[PDB]
Amino acid sequence: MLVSKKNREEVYQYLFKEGVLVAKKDPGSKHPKMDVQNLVVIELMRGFASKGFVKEQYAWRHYYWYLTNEGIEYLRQYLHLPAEIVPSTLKK
Amino acid sequence: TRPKKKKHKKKKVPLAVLKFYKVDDSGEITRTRMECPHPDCGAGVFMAAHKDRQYCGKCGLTYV
Amino acid sequence: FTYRGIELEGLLDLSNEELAQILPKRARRKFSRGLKRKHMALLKKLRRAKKDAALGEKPPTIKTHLRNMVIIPEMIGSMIGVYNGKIFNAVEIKGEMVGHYLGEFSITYRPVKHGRPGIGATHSS
Amino acid sequence: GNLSKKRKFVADGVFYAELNEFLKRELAEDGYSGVEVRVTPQRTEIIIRATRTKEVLGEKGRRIRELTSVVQKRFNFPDNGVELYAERVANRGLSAIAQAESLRYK
Amino acid sequence: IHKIRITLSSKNPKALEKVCAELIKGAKDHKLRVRGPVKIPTKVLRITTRKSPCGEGTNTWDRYQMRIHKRLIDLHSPSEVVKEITSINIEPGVEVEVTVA
Amino acid sequence: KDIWRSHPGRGRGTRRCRISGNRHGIIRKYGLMMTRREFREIAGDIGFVKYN
Amino acid sequence: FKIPEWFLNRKKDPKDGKFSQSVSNVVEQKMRDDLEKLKKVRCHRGLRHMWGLRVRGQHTKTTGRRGRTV
Amino acid sequence: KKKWSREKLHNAVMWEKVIRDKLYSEVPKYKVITVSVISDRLKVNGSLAREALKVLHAEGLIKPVNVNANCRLYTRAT
RNA sequence: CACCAUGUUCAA
RNA sequence: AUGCUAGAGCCAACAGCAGGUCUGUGAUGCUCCCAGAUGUCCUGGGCCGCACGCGCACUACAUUGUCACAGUGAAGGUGUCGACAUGCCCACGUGGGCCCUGGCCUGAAGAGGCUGGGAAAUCCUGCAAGCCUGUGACGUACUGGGGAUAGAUGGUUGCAACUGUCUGCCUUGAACGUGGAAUGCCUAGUAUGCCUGGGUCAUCAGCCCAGACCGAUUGUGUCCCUGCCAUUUGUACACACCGC
RNA sequence: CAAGGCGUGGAGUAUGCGGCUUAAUUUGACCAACGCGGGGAAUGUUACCAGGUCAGGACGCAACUGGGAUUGACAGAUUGAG
Repeated sequence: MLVSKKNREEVYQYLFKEGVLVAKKDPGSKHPKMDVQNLVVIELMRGFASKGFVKEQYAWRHYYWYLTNEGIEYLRQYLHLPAEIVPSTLKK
Repeated sequence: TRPKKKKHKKKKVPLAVLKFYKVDDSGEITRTRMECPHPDCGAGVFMAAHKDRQYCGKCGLTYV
Repeated sequence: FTYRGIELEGLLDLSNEELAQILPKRARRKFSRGLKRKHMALLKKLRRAKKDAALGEKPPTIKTHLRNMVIIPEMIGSMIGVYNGKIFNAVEIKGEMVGHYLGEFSITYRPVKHGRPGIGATHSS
Repeated sequence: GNLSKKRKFVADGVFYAELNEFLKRELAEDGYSGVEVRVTPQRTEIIIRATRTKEVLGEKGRRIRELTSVVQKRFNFPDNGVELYAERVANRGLSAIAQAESLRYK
Repeated sequence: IHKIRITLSSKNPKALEKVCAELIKGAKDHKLRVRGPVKIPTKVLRITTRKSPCGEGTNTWDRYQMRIHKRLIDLHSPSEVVKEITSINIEPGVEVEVTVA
Repeated sequence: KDIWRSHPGRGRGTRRCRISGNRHGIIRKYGLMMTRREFREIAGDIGFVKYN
Repeated sequence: FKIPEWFLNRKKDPKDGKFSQSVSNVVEQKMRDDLEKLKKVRCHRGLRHMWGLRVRGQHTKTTGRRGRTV
Repeated sequence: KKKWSREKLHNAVMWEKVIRDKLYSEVPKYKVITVSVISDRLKVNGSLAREALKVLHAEGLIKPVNVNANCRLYTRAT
């Protein structure tokens, strides 16, 4: 996929902060709340979903991705995050 | 049908940082290629020793 | 040569803001719009080729897709291979081509010379 | 302002239609029957009506908070602008959709 | 006592008349010099698509319509009084907007 | 290489259905941006009714 | 005679640059000149003229039929 | 192309002595006077017929009855 | 009570 | 107020057609391609290309008319990123503009500038629609009918106008003189005529979907033609008479 | 159909279809196809043709490989093409 390390890190920071991620199907844009291209977000979430760290839905023109337990564990391991922090989905 | 265009692959030049610095036990390390001057940190980056140019790549800048 | 009562001397020693007024409506609007990078690049390349082949021959054939482009006095005498979509037809740019585009001198279809109508050309078949 | 009345109401309809389509793809294994949208001050409430609220809500509201977040971030809602709710469909036999998906999964 | 315009609009005449009657009842509960529901001509949004997903058959046409009903109410009331009578919960689908000058 | 999706214009190649993503026969009448094929599936949920 | 210039028949006349009202067979003489100028160079419009086709972009599929059933 | 399926009228374009004096003499005694009746009775242009109707009505040898875009009815004065 | 002949092979 | 089901429509059962659509879909099974791609993007071209046959529509063949001036005088509607703009431009690290446009000014027009309104029963807009009516010119002549074709060249939309997007101005002035065999639609605010709005649309409407306006001739039946429904009847048909 | 009205068939164009030409003139459809695919395509639309890019080949396995797997690029050529 050949994503820059800072793009990987930003997408993972967002996906872990909010336990969910949304991405328009349009690949040639950049989506808000990120400086990362929608194409890069989609090509990363294909990998996460195939590894099983993300549940993927596609309704009209949008992808909705939901973190899994394996996904929060892997993102902890990757972003080096303490067990103190859990996604905003788990905050309550 | 015409021939196929090759995909460009890097030359795989081994150990370039060695030919970068000439080390002197008499004095100390001499750097063969000039560094590149920029407000963005290019003090460690080197320009290419082109026959007619000096070309910094991290910035994309060329002397003649 | 007398294009609009202005020989090549005046036409080349002119202004593009005055080419605007000597050219027709569509070229004038295309110039009012500030013609683009690829057109300026092709003009630069034509200067290159005319300086490359100067006295004892004709300039080399410069290949372009720019059928969009107007012909101007600065372009007179050059050999431009205009694209159809299949081949680069070489075009020696004369003086009576000014204002027109390059797509008017590169043709995109082979003239139609018909054959036998064959089945289904009527209602008797 | 910012929108005609014609365009505001047609856009409300398109918004409801996208909501419904997403939700019927997302909650099909769970008895999703319908959705109501109530634009109220302080909150655009969205009431999901499903057969099995026990599983339209996740492990400790996990799934419904997922859906709330993802709707916020899809439709660009001002934070604290939408709240999703589930409620058992009163009959489950008067819902063609809820029975169509039942027969589907059988 | 300040001039107020409550504009209501809906794709549901039943749910619109319910809320307009509710607001008139509230504005007369402590009479606020109400001028009753001015009925703006209903907006018919007509969309006439072709039935078939492919160009085969007699060209038929589905004629859909969306009727948008709009009712005005005029008051001479204080801000929080009118916002109270408005905040008594409004039916779904009805879009209510208040203007003061 | 940043000529990838750099077609300069805007038109019936950028107007894609908000559901299908298909550019053929879209209904952009009220900002609807549907395609005439998906509108006949969605209409009742938008609020359009077939009266006459 | 105070007839304005936007009223005239040749309004800029390439090869001359002058504005004149071509009249009484200099009309088709100038038409022949303008077709000669456009057929000397291989301008598409001059080519259409010389092949006897419909210049200025019509559809020559079913309209310029001109008899000749086959 | 295959085709699947009136001698000309030479009407005087300008007046002459005989036809003009005949217009003066005879026509003001017609029951119905119209562009067409004048043109057929004198073999004269329709515009000359309109001119004649106007002149004769002006200087009194004919009175209008129903003048309009369609048939311009005049009649003999008395 | 003018005249009104015909419809390739398997498949349904 | 009225009396074909009041008019007009919407919805419309059961069985089917091997009717159309896999090119509407993140509808889809099997199958093919899959990096020198049948993915995708970009440039150019093509889809429009013309010895011909056809469907269909627009314009006509003129005086119940064409042009010129003027008058009277609709209805449905649409309209300013809530996907685009996460852009481009003017202005000044930031505002305004992008849709429908009024009024004023420049120009012969096309059109362009200045300045305002409208997220609209509020502004465009009482859309001062065309047909129509009044007058004048034309005078039966392929004609001031017809306006196809073509020439020089001024705007506009657009990143881009060549194979002319549309459009201004002068010029050019074709066939067509009511159309063979044949054939379509139609029963009252209907046919026809005449324009208007919306869809498509950055620009292109001779198209479609609707809207009014002017407004009838005939018929109020029949089963002759072409077919439909029902009963009776015959049959060697059942893929069902395009049968055997 | 009868009584009839407006016509269509003849003319010129607009457009769809067949045919022919073409690098390609993408293509479906033949009462119930032919201003129909809301298909009025300058370009993206596009499916067709001449070229040229990019991978947007997940995930797994093996190989290579921080005594560098790979990426991006100035300039001169090349290219239609900064």
